Amino acid sequence: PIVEIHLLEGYSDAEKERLGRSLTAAVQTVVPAPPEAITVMMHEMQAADYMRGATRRTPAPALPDAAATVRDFLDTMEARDLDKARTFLTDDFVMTFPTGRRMTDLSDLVEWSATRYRFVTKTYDRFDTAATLDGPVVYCFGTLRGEWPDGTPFDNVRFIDRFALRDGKLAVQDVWNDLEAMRPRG
Amino acid sequence: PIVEIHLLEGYSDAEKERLGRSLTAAVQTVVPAPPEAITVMMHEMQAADYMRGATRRTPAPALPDAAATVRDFLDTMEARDLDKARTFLTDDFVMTFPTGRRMTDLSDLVEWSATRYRFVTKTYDRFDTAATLDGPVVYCFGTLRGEWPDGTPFDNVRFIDRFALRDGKLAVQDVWNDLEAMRPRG
Amino acid sequence: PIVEIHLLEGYSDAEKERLGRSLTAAVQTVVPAPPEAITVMMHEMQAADYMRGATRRTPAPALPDAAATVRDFLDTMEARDLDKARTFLTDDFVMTFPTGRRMTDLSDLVEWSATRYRFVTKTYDRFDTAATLDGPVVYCFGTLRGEWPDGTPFDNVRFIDRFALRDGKLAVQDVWNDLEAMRPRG
Amino acid sequence: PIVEIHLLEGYSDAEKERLGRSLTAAVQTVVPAPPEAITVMMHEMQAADYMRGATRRTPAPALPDAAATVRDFLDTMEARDLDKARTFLTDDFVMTFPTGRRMTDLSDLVEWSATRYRFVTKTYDRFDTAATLDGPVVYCFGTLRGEWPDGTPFDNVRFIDRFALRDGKLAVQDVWNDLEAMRPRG
Amino acid sequence: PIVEIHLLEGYSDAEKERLGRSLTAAVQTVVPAPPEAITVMMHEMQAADYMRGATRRTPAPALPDAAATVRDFLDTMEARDLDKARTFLTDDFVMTFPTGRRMTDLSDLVEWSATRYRFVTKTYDRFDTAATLDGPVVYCFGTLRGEWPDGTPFDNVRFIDRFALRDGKLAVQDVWNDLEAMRPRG
Amino acid sequence: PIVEIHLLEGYSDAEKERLGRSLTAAVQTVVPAPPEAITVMMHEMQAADYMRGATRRTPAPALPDAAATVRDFLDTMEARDLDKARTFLTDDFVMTFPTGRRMTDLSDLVEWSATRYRFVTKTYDRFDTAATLDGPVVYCFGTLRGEWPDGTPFDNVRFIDRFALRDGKLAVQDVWNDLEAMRPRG
Repeated sequence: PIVEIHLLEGYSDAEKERLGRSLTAAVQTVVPAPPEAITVMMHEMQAADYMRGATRRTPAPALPDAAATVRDFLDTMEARDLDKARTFLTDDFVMTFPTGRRMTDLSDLVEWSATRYRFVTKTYDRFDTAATLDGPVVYCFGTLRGEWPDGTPFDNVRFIDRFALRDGKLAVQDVWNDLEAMRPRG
Repeated sequence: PIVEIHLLEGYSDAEKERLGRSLTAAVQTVVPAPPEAITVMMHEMQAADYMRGATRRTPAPALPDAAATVRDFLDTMEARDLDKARTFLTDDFVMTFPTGRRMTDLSDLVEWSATRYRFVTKTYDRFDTAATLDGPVVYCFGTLRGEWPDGTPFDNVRFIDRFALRDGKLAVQDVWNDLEAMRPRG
Repeated sequence: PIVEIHLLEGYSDAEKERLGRSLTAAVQTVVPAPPEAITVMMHEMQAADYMRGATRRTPAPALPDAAATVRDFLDTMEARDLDKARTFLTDDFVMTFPTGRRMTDLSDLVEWSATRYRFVTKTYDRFDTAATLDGPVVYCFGTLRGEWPDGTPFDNVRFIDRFALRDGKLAVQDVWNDLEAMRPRG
Repeated sequence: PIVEIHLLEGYSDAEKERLGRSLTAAVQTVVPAPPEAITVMMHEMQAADYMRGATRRTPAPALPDAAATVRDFLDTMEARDLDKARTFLTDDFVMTFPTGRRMTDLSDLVEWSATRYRFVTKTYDRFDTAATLDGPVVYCFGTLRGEWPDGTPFDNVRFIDRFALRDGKLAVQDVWNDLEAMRPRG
Repeated sequence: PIVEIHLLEGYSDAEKERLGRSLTAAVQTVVPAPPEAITVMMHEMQAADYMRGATRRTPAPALPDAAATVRDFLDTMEARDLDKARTFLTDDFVMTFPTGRRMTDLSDLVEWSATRYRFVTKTYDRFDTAATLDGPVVYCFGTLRGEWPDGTPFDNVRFIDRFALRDGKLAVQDVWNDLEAMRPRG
Repeated sequence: PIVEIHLLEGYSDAEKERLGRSLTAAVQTVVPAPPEAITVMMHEMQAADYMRGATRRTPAPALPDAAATVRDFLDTMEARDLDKARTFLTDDFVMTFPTGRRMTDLSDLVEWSATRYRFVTKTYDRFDTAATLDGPVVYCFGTLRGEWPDGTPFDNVRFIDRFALRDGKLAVQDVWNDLEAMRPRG
């Protein structure tokens, strides 16, 4: 198939590359063509050349790459810089962790997790973005290395995180992992 | 923005609705417009009206809704009908469950899980589809109700599954959940 | 220039001819091309092939030719069939006649005009439609034949009417003419 | 609906705004959509990118806003600057005034109207442009203030003018008003 | 590259295949892409959906495949059916043969060639069509088998013909060949 | 008809003029419209605005005008500059001349033709280009002036050449002419 999209000028070459990959993948959820067979053409318009409601329109500035926002937030959390982490978040951000623990304060999380392990470090196997009609949703998964509270090291403990965004800011985090499954029981 | 897509005749009204929603969401990963502002127009062509390589082309039949394939497979598994379940799968299907247990045989899974709970039943909170350039990827999550092996009932145990597909068939399953986190320890 | 327009199926061949003439004339208010040089192409879409807001849309049924509505109302008024005339009108229809007389009741008009002439009959020289962003506006003009109240005949008395419409119904009438200019003064 | 128009480069942002409003209104004479629902996209082409008859074409320079030409001519006439007024006119310009008086010379008009009032000054309620296939046609109307020949002042006397243009110049004027209707009769 | 063409309904699937191959080859005279990379999409319009000069237009019926017309004429000439051959021709058809002999009458040709060989039979190596802006031009070439006037057989004598057409009928024929080069000289 | 073509930026105004004439003529092999009725519009895209296979693509640099390449080679051959002539040619270039003589070496040709005439000079009546799906093919024809080996002059001897190209270089030459037909026989 061939996809054309009409948009106002002002998007970067990198924003366009994202949009083009995104449209190409959307086609592949219905049409089992290889990416190589799918064309995306973008038609950029000056403000004077576009009109809706008999008025000119001003383009909404692009959203940031949601997957990179998510990675940057989780990197900031591993560096323990909470002041910076809170800048990625909506005022009503909610996280849910294993056991169903629901928290709204990043410091509540740190208290809670101290009892569960000394530290943990994420290795990422993959980021997937799920385009929805309420904006993008980010899934990332891979493995954890760390130490149980007695200093015993572990590695390779599967994890997965899900983030919902709102106007580029993180609004909901959900977390699932294999920690309780691999924890030693004496 | 306005999206046009050119495709050969032969897709159903329902396949088109999927493709149109999918393209609309793709736009929203970069352009923070509301769905209401985004138009998708589909231009359908008879075979005589399309030519690539100076030849007519024959359309690849649509892929099934991946999320519905996934739901149907997991429903079949809850009914214990393995013969039917295997028809959803590629010959090299691989599942990975908590602890990192890797299995290729649906009967291996049933043996293994019998030791972990009497039964479990999924309530779905959400299906998300992640369009990628290797085809769609399905994420679903919600909660489990069941009984521990001693007959003790539990409900509301968070879970998440991830499926990768290949030409409409399920090729990779990954599973993460809160069972070991909620299991009673005596 | 070349004009394309994308619309949902359901318009008649005659509604399309109106729309095509209308778009062709719009171009000529800025570009001094002859009609012969201007192309209009209409792209008709089945409901399954169009999507805004990730939903299908249902086309608003065409407006009637405003100039013909206006002619039909004025013909009905010349036949004195007020019951039928009132069906062309909005509930708040207002007419303004020479001297600035403002009336909302068709019977008020008949009372008033009886003192001004025995009868009058319109010959139309032209109908012009003014496309605006509040819908079409109709101008028609030509001459009147009739009799002054003493039975003296006149012909060829210039007149002009202006109508504003609202959802196909007549909402405002304004009238200007040469009657008082040609009336005999003894 | 969605309207695309293909045109050669060289039109101003203001000429485009006129053309876009004009096309938007044309749609509304048939399709009862609100302006807000109607999109106009203009595709501008360099000369090297357009070909008709296997040759490049040179764009006809835009027509001036006909309504503004008309206003400027009538303002010049109120200032009594006939030398400048004649520059707006075709060589065969014809005016028709109440009683059907037909004149081709602006000085003939001034002679004639001196007997009818001392002076008159237009207040404009509205300009409407009627796109036709012989070019734009301008209608304007509102009220007159002035003095009858005995110095008696009047205000609020309804008037309407109609202009036909030809290649940007005024070619036909028609006038209708309430003066004879409001003139005092002693 | 991607080529779209807009045309009125009424062309056959075979006329479209010709037009699509023809447009694909035109691209390849400038852009060194393989045919496989070049897409042609044809947009067919009902009469009600197309307008030029504010009127509907009626499509000119397709031209026949010029190469097949040429082959059919030359086959008819080999069968000696002149009555049928003349139906392929314009009233002013002109042929030019080796030595520059110019003839307008098919019977003149037969007289002339009788002195040159007993008979000759064409084997075609290729037909090429040259799209020009005065319509298509056909070139065909291959070899001749026959007998010199003394009954001596020859084969494999190179030839080439060129035809210019006019509204589907043959208007000019030019011929060049190796006969005089291979004729035996005693 | 109306033709649009979508291409990457980087073609000259002259390459576009060729492509536009070429597409216009292609239409005329099926649709008997005059060139004046046929529109070609070229849509040029920046690399950031085009994507196939979810990657940006780099345009293949234009082919040179094949007819001009052919003329330049034949002009170089008339000047006897073989070193320069060989630069127009593929490594496997093959020429076939009257009698079917097949040669791969430009010096072989010069030896052979010395026995046939003192010299010859081409006057061109026409170049035609035949767009095919293996690239352009060039036909040129007109007349020869020269001298037979005894110094006797001739003029006006019809000739025709055909060239097949490959990636802009000449790959096959075929030649047919009236020399043996006009040679004097004593």
